Amino acid sequence: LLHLTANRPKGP
Amino acid sequence: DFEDRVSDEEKVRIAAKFITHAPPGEFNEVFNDVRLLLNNDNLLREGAAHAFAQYNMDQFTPVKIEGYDDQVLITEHGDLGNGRFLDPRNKISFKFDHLRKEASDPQPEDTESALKQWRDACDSALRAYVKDHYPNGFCTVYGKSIDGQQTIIACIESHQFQPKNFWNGRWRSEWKFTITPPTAQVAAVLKIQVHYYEDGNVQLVSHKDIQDSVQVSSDVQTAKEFIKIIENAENEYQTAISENYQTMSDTTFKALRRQLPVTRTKIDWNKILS
Amino acid sequence: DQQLDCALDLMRRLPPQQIEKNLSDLIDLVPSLCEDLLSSVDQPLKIARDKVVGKDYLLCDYNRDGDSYRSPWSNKYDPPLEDGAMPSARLRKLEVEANNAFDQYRDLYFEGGVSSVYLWDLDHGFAGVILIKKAGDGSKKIKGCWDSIHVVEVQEKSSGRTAHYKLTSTVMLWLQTNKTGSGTMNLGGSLTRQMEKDETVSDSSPHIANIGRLVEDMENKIRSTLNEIYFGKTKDIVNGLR
Repeated sequence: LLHLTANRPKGP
Repeated sequence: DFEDRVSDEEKVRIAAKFITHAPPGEFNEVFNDVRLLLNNDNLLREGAAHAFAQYNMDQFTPVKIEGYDDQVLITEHGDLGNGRFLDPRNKISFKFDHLRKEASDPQPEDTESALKQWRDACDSALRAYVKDHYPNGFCTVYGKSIDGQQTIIACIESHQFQPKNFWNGRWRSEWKFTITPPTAQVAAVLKIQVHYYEDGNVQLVSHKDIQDSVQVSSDVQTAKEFIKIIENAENEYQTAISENYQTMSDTTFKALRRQLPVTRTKIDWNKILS
Repeated sequence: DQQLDCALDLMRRLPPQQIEKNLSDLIDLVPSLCEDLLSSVDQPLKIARDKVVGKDYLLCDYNRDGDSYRSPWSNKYDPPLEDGAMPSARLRKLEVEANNAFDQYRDLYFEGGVSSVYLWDLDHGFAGVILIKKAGDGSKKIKGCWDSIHVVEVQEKSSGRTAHYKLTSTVMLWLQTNKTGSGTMNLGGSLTRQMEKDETVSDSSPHIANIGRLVEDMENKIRSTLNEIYFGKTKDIVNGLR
């Protein structure tokens, strides 16, 4: 499965 | 802190827990995930063997036995121990590999001559009921004695797996008729699970408990009355689920967020800053 | 090493009714993935109270530092932290403006609920999360809740005339009823969508305006896809079982 939230920017 | 570390016993308990919560039709994917996360096949094989069997019995997994036309449900009511299960329609035991979902080594199994007719008559009525009411459903009917009461237990399964479209669903229902002439107590639980996972994870979990009664008489006539009660409750359950969907749609969901602001147009983001 | 891939795959399959419990179980299962899982696994939003300003704010991993959380109103951590992560001074000013803008957006679309926005500096721009939570009133014996999580990444150019925006948006929708006809019925989970585009950045089209349009367009879209998936697709699947 493709994980869209894994290509988000990392937090502070 | 090190004294509070997660033990291997706790890791495989968690592994086993995830496995029993796999959605219908996705056991293999959840198993493969858990196997790679635990990274200890020996520990997995030992500490999660009970969970593989529990998944299949919980899920009423239907299995084809080589040499017999009808599929049989894997349920707790059929667990004969030592990895074997009862097929009460074909009066046989068989070995079941819970990982590969494969039946093997069918052998004749002893059956009390008493409940033969009553179990056969309920099975015959239920089979026609299930073929009429489900697209690809399967059922298994056990006849046992729990305490002093001669009990009929009817299990129905129906699933549709479409993983290339990112969804699976399963219906299960389990009906118990405890015979206490001239009546019988009817207890049942109906279950639905649906999983949609294209760019998301949405799941329906539903169950309904049934309590009814029925006058009992001949084996053939009581089986007809049993199936009439099943049909009525299952039709009613399925209708109410669809009415409830409609209510959720136009009441709760509509109230959570509007489609547009009262202006009937999208926001002017320069006026918002003002 | 596919453990993180397998962990995310697992969270796509285990019942979303137990998201919080399964994430903590999953971190117990593989502690080395904790930081990656906390940043990539969306969880239901929790509400906290900014006692200084008397306002509610929303808790997620992006405004967390250790065991404390940063309020978007006061810019302070609770429990207090001596050197908690904070946005730069200029970014903080944009963050205040964003919180005001999306507070109005919240009132316009949700007529209630709570919002929070948190920004953080990046090497060549910034990122932020826009959070909205709205619980249903309980009418007709239905419990309902909505969580929005919008994560935007903004890549700025030396020329300052154009910037690249990437939006990853998740809406979690939860509904449950217990009625005599349909028994217990829990319909819950989430959908995620992504998009990106270059936008003009000008005095008449500033960052917050560009982000707000992207978020509004995305959320209107996800609202309609939740309607389709929840009350169309999963219902259709139920009726195909019998």
